[PDB]
Amino acid sequence: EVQLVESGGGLVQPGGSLRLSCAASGFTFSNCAMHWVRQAPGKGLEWVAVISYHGSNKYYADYVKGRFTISRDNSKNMLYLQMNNLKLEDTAVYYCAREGGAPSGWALDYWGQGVLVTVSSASTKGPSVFPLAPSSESTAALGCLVKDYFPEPVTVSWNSGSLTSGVHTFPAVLQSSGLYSLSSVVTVPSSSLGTQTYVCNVNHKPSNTKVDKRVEI
Amino acid sequence: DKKQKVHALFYKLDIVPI
Amino acid sequence: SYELTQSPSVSVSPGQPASITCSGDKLGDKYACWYQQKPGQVPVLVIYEDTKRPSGIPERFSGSNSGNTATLTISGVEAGDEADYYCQAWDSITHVVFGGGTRLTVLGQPKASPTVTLFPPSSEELQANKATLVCLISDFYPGVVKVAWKADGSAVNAGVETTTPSKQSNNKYAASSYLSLTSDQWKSHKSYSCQVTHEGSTVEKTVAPAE
Repeated sequence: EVQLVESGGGLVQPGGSLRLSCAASGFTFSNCAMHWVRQAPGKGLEWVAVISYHGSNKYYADYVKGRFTISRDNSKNMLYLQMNNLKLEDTAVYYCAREGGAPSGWALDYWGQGVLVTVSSASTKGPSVFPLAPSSESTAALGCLVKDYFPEPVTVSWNSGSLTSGVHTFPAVLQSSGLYSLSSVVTVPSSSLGTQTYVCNVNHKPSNTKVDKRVEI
Repeated sequence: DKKQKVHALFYKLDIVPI
Repeated sequence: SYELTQSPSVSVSPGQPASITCSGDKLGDKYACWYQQKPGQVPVLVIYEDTKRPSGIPERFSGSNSGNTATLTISGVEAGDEADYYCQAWDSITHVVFGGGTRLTVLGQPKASPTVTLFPPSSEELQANKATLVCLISDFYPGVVKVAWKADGSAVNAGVETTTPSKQSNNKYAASSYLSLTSDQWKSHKSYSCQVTHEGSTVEKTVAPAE
């Protein structure tokens, strides 16, 4: 029943600082060593750091060079990574992971869901949200265009999460502008469902943008 | 013995309870 | 640093077991682990201590380590086994090291033509003097498509941005393509079309500004 829930990602400028958090549950946290590992978008896994069950000994990858600090709070079942003097190449999804092999080698037997850390000199930009109305016919596709935002990620739900069947949120395109766009589509019965309201719930946390857009004819 | 040698390395790390 | 050499791409043919190697100097003196990462998912431990399986990992996943080579083998290969597989061990001061990762392709999966959905610009966007045409491409296999845009049947040369294909949950692929115009550009033609080529055949959708 182990769970590892992370928070604390977002956009930061070169030279800036950020703190990541990893909340643990479902196991005796204070008996386990804990790791951080990172993955640049579309790249491979790269170890960051590990900390001992009771927090004395900490070890770091060669690139950290004193800039990051791993810590834990065993009374709150929390694991942290404080990241300072960040560089563009530090952009990555950061995972926390439980250790379960030591002393018989390393084995990262459970991983958190990951949070994205974007290091960039560019400003955050909130998206414009436009309805994608059907036309085209016993089922109909309707959707929302999330246009011109920075950085990733954007999340999209439909009818506040009540609508999940037939929903497809496409990976974003990165235009030459340096801004992202994405679309999210839901396929529904045509005619039969005009008796239903359709609303996409777009959230772009880096820009403080949360928009609910109704999609009608 | 592989396990004995691996353990020697990890005991020096001192990351999990003994 | 250390090493851990993995072939970036491995393909397995129908009926064969998959075999994924991982080499490093002294690797046989260390314990190797193997992680499976399916698209959009977190890594999952499949082998540890060279040969051991966590609970809930089927026995058709086996691991070995001898000489300088660790090997992950998968019998009874299924389409669901397509994923990136990472080996891992440690360097000279016992620090965790990962291999480069191997992407596993399972051959013999059936072809699937793309579904193509094309949306015209919204009235709201046109009121802002912009006009983005959105062409969504889903459920194709294998994952190679070419996307061409047309204005009144003539090839568009500017304003097009298309994603790389990305693996869906069902092992099929999806992509999108955007034609970003101004409202005036949108009104300057009678029709625009998104045309997807896949395995020598094409699917085209058209929209018209004048209703």
